[PDB]
Amino acid sequence: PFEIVFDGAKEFADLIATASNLIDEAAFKITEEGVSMRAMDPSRVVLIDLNLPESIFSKYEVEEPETIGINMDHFKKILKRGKSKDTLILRKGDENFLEITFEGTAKRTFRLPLIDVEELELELPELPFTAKVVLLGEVLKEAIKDASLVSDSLKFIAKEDEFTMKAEGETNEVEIKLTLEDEGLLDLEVEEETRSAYGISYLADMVKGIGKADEVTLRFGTEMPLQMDYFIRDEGKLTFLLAPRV
Amino acid sequence: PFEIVFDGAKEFADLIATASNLIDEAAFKITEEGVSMRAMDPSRVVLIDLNLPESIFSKYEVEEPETIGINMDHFKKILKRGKSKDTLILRKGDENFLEITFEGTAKRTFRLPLIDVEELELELPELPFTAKVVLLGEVLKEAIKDASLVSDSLKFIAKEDEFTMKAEGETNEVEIKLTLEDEGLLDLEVEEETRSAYGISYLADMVKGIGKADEVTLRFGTEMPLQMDYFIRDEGKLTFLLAPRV
Amino acid sequence: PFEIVFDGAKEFADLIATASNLIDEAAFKITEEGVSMRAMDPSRVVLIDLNLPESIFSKYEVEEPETIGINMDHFKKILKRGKSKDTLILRKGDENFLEITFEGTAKRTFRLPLIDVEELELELPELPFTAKVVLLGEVLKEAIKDASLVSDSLKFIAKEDEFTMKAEGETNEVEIKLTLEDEGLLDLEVEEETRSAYGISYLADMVKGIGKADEVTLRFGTEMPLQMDYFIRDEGKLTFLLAPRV
Repeated sequence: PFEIVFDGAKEFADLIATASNLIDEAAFKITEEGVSMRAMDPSRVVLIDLNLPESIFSKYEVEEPETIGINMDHFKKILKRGKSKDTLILRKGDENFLEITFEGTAKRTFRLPLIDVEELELELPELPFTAKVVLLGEVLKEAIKDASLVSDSLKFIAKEDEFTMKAEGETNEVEIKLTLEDEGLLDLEVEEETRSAYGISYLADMVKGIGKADEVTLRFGTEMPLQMDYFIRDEGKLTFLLAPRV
Repeated sequence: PFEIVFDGAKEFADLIATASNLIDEAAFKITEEGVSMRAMDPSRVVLIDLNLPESIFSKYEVEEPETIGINMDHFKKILKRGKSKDTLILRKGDENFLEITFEGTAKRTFRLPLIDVEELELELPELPFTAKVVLLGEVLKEAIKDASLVSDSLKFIAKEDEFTMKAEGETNEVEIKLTLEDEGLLDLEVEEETRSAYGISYLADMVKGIGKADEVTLRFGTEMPLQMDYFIRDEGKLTFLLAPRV
Repeated sequence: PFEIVFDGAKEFADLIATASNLIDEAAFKITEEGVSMRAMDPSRVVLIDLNLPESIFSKYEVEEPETIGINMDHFKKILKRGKSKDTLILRKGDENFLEITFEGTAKRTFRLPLIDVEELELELPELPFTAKVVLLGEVLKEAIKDASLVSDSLKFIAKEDEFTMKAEGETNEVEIKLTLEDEGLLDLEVEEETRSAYGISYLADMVKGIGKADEVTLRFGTEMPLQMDYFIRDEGKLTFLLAPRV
């Protein structure tokens, strides 16, 4: 048993909705320090790490650390019914379902049966990112979108004072450039000229759920994975780790 | 002949659009006291009563009480072309069509042939409602919508200080609760604990055309019909009478 | 080579998008006085004339007058990615593609291969328009739309103090009337009572890309073509010449 409460059900729906983009099924670790979740897409190309500490919850009462299995699509169809000014209550009895409550103009309660989830325990090799990039969400989603007009894959090129996302076609070619003079670029650190490429289908599902002025941080290296971070209520962290196109 | 005028064509389109949800064909009684319409859905599960008195019309000139037949879909495709600041003019000559005019930035006139409509004359048995409920439209449409995630039918349960719309599934279950402490509940009177169930497909079409902050009144009894009211310009009344699931 | 710049990429996308409605392929004449384009729909029923003078461009640098061929759909899929506050740069090297750049939160560059376009040189017979009409875009698009409920074709009837767009059916009939008392009518000059008819499918594609409060001027004559003008930044001119239904 636990009772966990989040003010603004529509925001929380958005996290879940984002993770649901690549995840079908996930195991949620619920501790007193917080809630965490680690899953992979079906193709095992994307890793997802979600970390929701106590501090972003209005009431966090975990008596008996616990892991629960959740079908991510049925969870997101339910959360999508919560409205922006609703209070969300995730609560668990001695049974095997998640109580999901929206409290706003009314008390609306759903019961979502908890499932049995394959808890693969695997993690990380070398993480020698030689590049760090912070940009506005709308650049990144624009970039994924423009490149999709042209190609399968998008190449990330980080140099000097330049970050470049480039895609090329059989006649067309697109290229998005960000220098520190640009409004869309919040930060750029480059230990070494770095080139790498990623599947646009994957990138696209990663950034669907990303907001207007959201700040996203990318870390990557030459022909190695792409790490994409963005923060939730300043203390939540959603991380994607994307395999490169080789 | 008659000339009837309504300021705000888009509002009137909305009534008609709502009634059109369950009605294909209808007969409109046009008198000097007002306009009224009584029809049933094809399955004869829902009764619709619409009452539009003189007082909600800017000009109401009925010389020769008259009943006219209208195809409800062709009427609603036409009314859907009227814009919010348009003045609506429903006018009839000695011919067999309805003149529908929108007057705004321009005079736009449609002619809708009047049809021959089966005027079944039937009405009401016992109406021993042991429960009355007034709630915000957005609760009701949220409620119909959440339950549709789970089930065929939605059970209405009115007790003490509680109103409850509940649906259950084969694994999932949803429940919407309203007490007078709640913002969404405007009024609750319960002569006796009352339980009854309704088809969600029917409920859904009943509340599609219902507005944000609209106030809806429900009256029902145990295993008997559901009456749903809401008002139009404070003096119009649209009523649904819904057969229970038995 | 040339460099041409337009502040507000989304506006320019809208011109192009409008012309693209009837045009698949077009040749763009680029001179020092401005940019112009003349094309016809596949059915050779509509003529399109587009004129974009230097004065509507923030930077206009044409060294070597030049004509370029453009696939209109690939150009409009690209321009549709420019956002409202973007600066648009159309630039050309000694190669055979158009550089399309959006400069805003970032530098986004597309390369659109220039094509080979059938440059038919044909133009105009008698232009004895006996009627001139200026109206709000929302009337015209409403009018095309209401008539589509009823018929293949829309008849334009200009008299005294009256302009009338009328369509009739096999039971239904629609009629839109504009007199100088009306808000939607900005101007009306009638040398002679004028009647003519046009295909609604064509009209509809002509006015899709037309704005809320846009002012459109129609000139036509009895059973002769319809000329439709509207202006861009007060000095751009997009013209349609539509064959009548005979």
